Amino acid sequence: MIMISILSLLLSTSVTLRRDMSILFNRISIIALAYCILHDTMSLSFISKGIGLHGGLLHITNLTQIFHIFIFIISILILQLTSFYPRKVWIPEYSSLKDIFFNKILYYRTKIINKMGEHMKIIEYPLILLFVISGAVFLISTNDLVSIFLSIELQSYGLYLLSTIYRNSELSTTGGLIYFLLGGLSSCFILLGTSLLYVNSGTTSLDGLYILNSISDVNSWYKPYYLNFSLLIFSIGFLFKVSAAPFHFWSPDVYDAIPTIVTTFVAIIAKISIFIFLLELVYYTNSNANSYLSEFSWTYALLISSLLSLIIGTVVGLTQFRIKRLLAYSTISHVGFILLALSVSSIESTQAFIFYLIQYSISNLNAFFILITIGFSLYGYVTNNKEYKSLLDKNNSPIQLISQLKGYFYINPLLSLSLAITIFSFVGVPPLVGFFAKQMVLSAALDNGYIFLSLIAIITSVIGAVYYLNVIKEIFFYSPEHEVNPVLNESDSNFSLRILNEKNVLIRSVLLKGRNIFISSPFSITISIITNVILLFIFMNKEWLSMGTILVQILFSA
Amino acid sequence: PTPESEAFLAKKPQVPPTFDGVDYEDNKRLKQAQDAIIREQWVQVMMGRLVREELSKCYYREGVNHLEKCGKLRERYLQLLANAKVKGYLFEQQNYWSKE
Amino acid sequence: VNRILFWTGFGLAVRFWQLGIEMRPFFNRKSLWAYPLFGGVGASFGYWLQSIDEKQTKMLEERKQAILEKRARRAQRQAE
Amino acid sequence: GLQHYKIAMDPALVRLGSMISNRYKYFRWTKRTALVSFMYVVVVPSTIGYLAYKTDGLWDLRAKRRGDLISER
Amino acid sequence: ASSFVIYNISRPGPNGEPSSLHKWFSKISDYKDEWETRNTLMAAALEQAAHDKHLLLTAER
Amino acid sequence: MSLLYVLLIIPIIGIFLISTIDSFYFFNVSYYKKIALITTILNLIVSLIIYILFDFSNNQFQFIQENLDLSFYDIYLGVDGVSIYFVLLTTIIMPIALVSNWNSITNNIKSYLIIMLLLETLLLAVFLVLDVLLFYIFFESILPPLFILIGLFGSSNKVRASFYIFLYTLLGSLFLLLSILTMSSIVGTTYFDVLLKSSFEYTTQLFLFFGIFIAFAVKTPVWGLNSWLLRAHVESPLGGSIVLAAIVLKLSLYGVFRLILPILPQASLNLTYIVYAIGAITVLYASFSTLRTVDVKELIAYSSVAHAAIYLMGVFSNTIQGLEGAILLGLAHGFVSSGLFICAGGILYDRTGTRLIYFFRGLTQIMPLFSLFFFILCLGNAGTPLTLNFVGEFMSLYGTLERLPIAGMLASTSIIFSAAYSIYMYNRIAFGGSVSLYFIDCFRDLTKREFFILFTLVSFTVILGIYPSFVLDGLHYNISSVVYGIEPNASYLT
Amino acid sequence: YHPKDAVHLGLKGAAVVGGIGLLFAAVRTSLARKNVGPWAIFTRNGKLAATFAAVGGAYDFTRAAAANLREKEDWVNNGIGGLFAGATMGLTTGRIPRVLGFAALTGVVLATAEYAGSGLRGVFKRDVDEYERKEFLRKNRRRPIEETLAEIGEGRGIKPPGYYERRAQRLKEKYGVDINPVCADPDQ
Ligand SMILES: CCCCCCCCCCCCO[C@@H]1O[C@H](CO)[C@@H](O[C@H]2O[C@H](CO)[C@@H](O)[C@H](O)[C@H]2O)[C@H](O)[C@H]1O
Ligand SMILES: CCCCCCCCCCCCO[C@@H]1O[C@H](CO)[C@@H](O[C@H]2O[C@H](CO)[C@@H](O)[C@H](O)[C@H]2O)[C@H](O)[C@H]1O
Ligand SMILES: CCCCCCCCCCCCO[C@@H]1O[C@H](CO)[C@@H](O[C@H]2O[C@H](CO)[C@@H](O)[C@H](O)[C@H]2O)[C@H](O)[C@H]1O
Repeated sequence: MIMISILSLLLSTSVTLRRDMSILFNRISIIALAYCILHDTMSLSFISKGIGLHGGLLHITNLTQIFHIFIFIISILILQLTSFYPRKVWIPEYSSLKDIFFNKILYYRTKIINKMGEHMKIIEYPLILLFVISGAVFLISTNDLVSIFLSIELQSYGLYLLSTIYRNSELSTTGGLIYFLLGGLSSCFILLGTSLLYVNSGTTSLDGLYILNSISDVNSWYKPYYLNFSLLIFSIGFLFKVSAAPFHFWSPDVYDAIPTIVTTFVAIIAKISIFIFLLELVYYTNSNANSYLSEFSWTYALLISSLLSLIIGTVVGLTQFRIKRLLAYSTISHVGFILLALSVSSIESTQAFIFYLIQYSISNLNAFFILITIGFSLYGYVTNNKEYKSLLDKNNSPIQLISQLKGYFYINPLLSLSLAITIFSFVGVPPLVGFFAKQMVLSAALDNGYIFLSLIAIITSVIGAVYYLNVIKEIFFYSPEHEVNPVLNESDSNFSLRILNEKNVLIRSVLLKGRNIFISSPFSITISIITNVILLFIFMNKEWLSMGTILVQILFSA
Repeated sequence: PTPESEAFLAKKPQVPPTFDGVDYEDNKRLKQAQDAIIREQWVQVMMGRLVREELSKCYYREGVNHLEKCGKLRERYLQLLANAKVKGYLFEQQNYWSKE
Repeated sequence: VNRILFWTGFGLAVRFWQLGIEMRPFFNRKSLWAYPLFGGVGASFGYWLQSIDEKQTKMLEERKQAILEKRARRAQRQAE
Repeated sequence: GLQHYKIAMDPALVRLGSMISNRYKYFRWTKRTALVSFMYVVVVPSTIGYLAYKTDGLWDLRAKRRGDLISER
Repeated sequence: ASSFVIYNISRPGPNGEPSSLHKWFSKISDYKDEWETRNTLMAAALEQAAHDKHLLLTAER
Repeated sequence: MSLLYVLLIIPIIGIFLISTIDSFYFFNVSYYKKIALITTILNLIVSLIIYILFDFSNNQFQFIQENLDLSFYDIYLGVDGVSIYFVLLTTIIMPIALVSNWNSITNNIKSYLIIMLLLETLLLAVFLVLDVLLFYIFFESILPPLFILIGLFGSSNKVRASFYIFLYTLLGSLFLLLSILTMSSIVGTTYFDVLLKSSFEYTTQLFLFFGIFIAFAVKTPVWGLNSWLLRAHVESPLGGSIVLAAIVLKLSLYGVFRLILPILPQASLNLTYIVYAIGAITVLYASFSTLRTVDVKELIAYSSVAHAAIYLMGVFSNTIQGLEGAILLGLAHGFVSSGLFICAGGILYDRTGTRLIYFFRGLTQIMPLFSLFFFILCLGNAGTPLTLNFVGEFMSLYGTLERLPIAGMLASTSIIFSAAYSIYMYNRIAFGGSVSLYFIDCFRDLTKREFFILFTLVSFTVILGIYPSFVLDGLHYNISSVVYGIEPNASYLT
Repeated sequence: YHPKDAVHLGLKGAAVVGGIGLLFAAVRTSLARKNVGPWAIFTRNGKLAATFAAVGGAYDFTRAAAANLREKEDWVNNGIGGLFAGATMGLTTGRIPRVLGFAALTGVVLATAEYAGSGLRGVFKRDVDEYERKEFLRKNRRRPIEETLAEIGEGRGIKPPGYYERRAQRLKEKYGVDINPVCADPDQ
């Protein structure tokens, strides 16, 4: 259904050149992704570690479908950013069912709603995300080396194109260039690793490699040393793609240069597919019998990456003053927790791995929505600060400095507490959801002997909490440098709004000021649903955690 | 003896103050064991309180002659002062000791 | 807690937060229908979570019995 | 917040307090500061701990009479 | 004055025979075995899930 | 529903009402304040209803609700005679905390009231939950609203002060998390009834102790580690300082009766000499530097360190007397420290706008009523008979001595040095010359608001100091289950 | 046990650790922004490689030495080699406080890494039933009185049945005084 969607949307956008026709193609991309959710939802009526499909080149798993649907919904939420205008005009005179359904409002909406804004004009933007999503849901279900390679390239190439799609920004084109040139080298590593697998085993099928590793794991002419050496090169490429230290210098630069709409998608979607794929590979490459094979375990690179990502991600973030560079480093410290849970392969670590990935993808999404909504909010505000004057791409990334968020509590108090509740979840303070994720990862590590890494993790969590509090202190501890626009409320400045009826006859005229312009409902509702999930998880934890306990019960079953 | 008060029935332990032959996964029995040890230790220390109250009256009754007339009370009180302390149950719950 | 109760309230909480983030007034009369709609969606999602709960309980029950056969049957074969 | 009553704030005393509140920014590791920082933090508490270790359960006065000994060990 | 008045009113009496208020008070807060019956059930179930979480988390790979 | 959930929901209902009245009206801030204060009266009303129905010698948790719907994280609310008085102190203190700071907030009044109503929920929870992982959840949920209570309504050095308490309390609490996680993995749950049954091996208990003690030494705090308190308990608003000292300081006092005494007894016994050495040092070094403090509010904060050491040494005595004296001195510090922050941070700082003791002198001449209450509060801080503080110190010191006689003798120096700092501060401000010449104009004496919150707090200290059995009767039976030991002719009966 | 040649092993760390730092100086020269030349790796960045060589040689040698001196193999030696490593780390910066600070920071890590077990490689597997091990430690609620007494000892309020008669013996053996408390009652 994702493939029928790309071809149909491609044919429609191929015969049109109209840019006003982009908002509607993004709405259909949300409806298209809803049919995919109805199909994968109905494909969850079986128990199996896996079923090889399409000649064995693909597999389907209960963990595979759940992640396919999670990917589709995370995609439907980012798509809303390009499917609805940023601000709306609301009056209590037009707020009932009869009005919103049978009456209509007419006013000059162009400058209020930013109708010809950049993010509302690219026509291929809904299509490019759908080709990234396709590579992600193929990588999850790959049973062969070639399939892995062809899927990772389908996802990687579409991420580069998304990062270059603001063609008229020097920043965006620079970032896409850095991403492609460092991403291409990462792909050589992934290709080198798979090639050395087939060239020593004669097979491209993962299950055959799993059995060749299964027969070797027993406590003479053909030692299987290649599997752990091949997979260590192989994981180096996937470590770069998820930006784990040491291969992390690219993410702060690319995530800050490309537009914020885009960095929502690029900074979430690639980790979800890469981390789910690695988990199955770690489970079947385990050495149950302590032999010489486990001394060269490829999982050590993930243990060193996690250790380095915990330190680098929390130390280097202390001196950042740019919010998107700050959030890029915060993601590196979160992959240090995801990577530890993956490295300890136990029933408890996998359940904690599954929870951490889903909840972090959900919460960092709220951190991106809150940032984009605050940027759109300052349309009715003005500032005289000399430093904000010199920022670049002020339209593609409206909020760029952490000092532009000074006194936001004074402008919007609950938007500030949504950003507080989300940031305190990154810190890991109870009763917030992000606590219950780090609790599980630490308990998994302690139960299985990773006491040394746990103490490192809780130390860096104090260090990483320093730069999170600097954001909170900046939004609440000071007075804003942003003042209301004086012209919007001038007493003489009003815009006339006409209430019609079904047969286009005036019902009422109304006089409106800038006080009648608000955030659009798709953004406000999405923020409130996730802030509430983070704040109220302790009262709604059974279905989410039980899904993970059942999923790891099958992967480890028998 | 003094009639046993009505309030002295709802709190009267029904069980010997021990843990021998007490299943710990049976919570009601285990909690009642704990309660039975706590109350014996407390009755023992309140027995000293009452003997000490009698000793006090004997002391003021006899004055100079307290050194000869109140020694039986002295003996009982000095026995309770080393025999009885409220030590809890936590040690007895977590250790089994036998005469052998 | 009751799921139908928590989820109905969760929908009412989501309406209050959305108006607070928009800074629009809570409780204007011509828009009060939103609270019933948000609550009804909270009721419905939760009837769906109760069906999820029921099935997960059967599965975890079965698995804890299967792990109690594997541990049992292995001990049976180790008695030789 | 509330306006307070008029105080002849002393320029001398204000800067004395401003000295104390900011004092720690200027602490240095010298041979003198290490000596005090070593005696108070290590020696004196180590000395107290040693006496606390060697006298633990050494004496009990409970119920002890003449002919019995305070020492329990 | 209030302390002396209330204190004299609430005295039990020569030998037993508590007041109507006293009989009311001890009645409402009886809970003769109601706490013990409820805590015993909860301890049983939380012991049961202590065992069940070991079984599921310690399964053979 | 259980009656222990009503304590939790009322402040939650009160937050809702403060945020939804302006929608029924530009409403006044006076009506914001009345709602929050009424809703803390109701919690106090309910909490006394819970106390009338309590059973002073019952070894089962009381006011429990049978859940029988198990999940991963479920709230279990039980009240016990070792936790009842901590709950009562919380509910008596929080109305005075609101009344004390009634005219001093002046801005963001809704946010101020919503934080305190939030705080009262979380601090009520921490005494009511029946799990040690649940305990940790609420023991650390108080951290975000306190970062904002200090940075929005705090004094000049508020930013560094808010970072200090948050980061120190976050770090210290994450070593307690590792030990709780170990206990749960070994036992399978953290529900109290299943933990107290279980006995850990000595080496494990020696390593769970290192982890629960790192946290509580960070949260007592002991001398080497108290740099957050001397900032947070001073830069904070007056209402923040009352909660922080009276209530938050006791989270670790009550957390030793749950986390250490019943489940790690062999470790507690064999390591007590390390605790006592630390406790003795913080009785001296804190007492020595409370003499040389030129900030009045900082002098009161430093006094709390010396007091907390005496109760920490009491909870590690393995004696019924030092354990009850530790709860009594925790309660005693609650009322008395509250009053001295009301005097320091809420009256002199209201009138002078300074905390430097150099500007004060002879305040008896123009504020006789302030002097009377300031002296009674100062004598309780000095541990003088007829106050509840004296009883708590007498029983705390006795158990410290019976357990390890040398440290109790160095702990008893407090008797001398608490008196020396308390009288010296009182003599410098109320007495000590004439009305100071830095006071350009005269200063009014106590208002009817200032009189009646000091009078209320002082009254609790005296009547509880005359008849401590009001609190001792509940403690005796429940405290009698954290003592570890046997006597030869009284144990192992047949 | 089997003694180990400290000098040999000590050099191995110097080449192993120093070898890596030589690769770091190679990065420094490759990223030099001027025409500094190839031999600059041994002139401009030589001190970078020397400090790695110094730290590597001190650690493995001092640890292997301390292993020989104590006639044991345990987590402790990874400490001693660690302190002498951080000690050499601070010798370069020429500040006395950093010599102690680096040594404390360095040595505490290496002892902590070893005592906690080798985490960065394969953690040791006991190869036993985890369900039995966890379930035994959950239902091991009571212990033999003798077992607890060894760790804590009789006394300090732990007076096991018979403590007085034993105490009589203990005092008689040490002080040499027969215990005979007074009746404290003039009759019988
Ligand atoms: C805020 C978070 C709220 C909760 C979000 C998550 C709720 C949904 C979790 C559902 C997954 C677990 O719940 C359960 O899992 C198993 C295994 O995958 C699946 O179970 C399925 O397979 C079995 C086996 O043949 C079928 O007989 C059964 O009819 C079918 O439902 C379903 O998916 C679901 O019944
Ligand atoms: C308020 C807390 C009080 C308790 C803490 C202090 C208790 C001090 C108790 C001291 C007495 C203990 O018991 C006491 O041991 C000391 C040990 O030297 C003995 O003291 C004696 O020892 C030697 C013999 O070895 C004698 O020659 C010497 O004259 C004398 O010092 C006493 O004969 C004995 O009675
Ligand atoms: C986990 C997150 C951290 C936990 C701690 C949560 C703290 C929450 C604080 C309360 C919520 C915000 O509190 C909010 O403050 C803003 C300040 O602009 C107030 O907003 C109002 O302030 C003043 C009040 O006179 C008005 O003049 C102004 O026009 C208006 O903006 C809101 O009426 C209040 O509700």
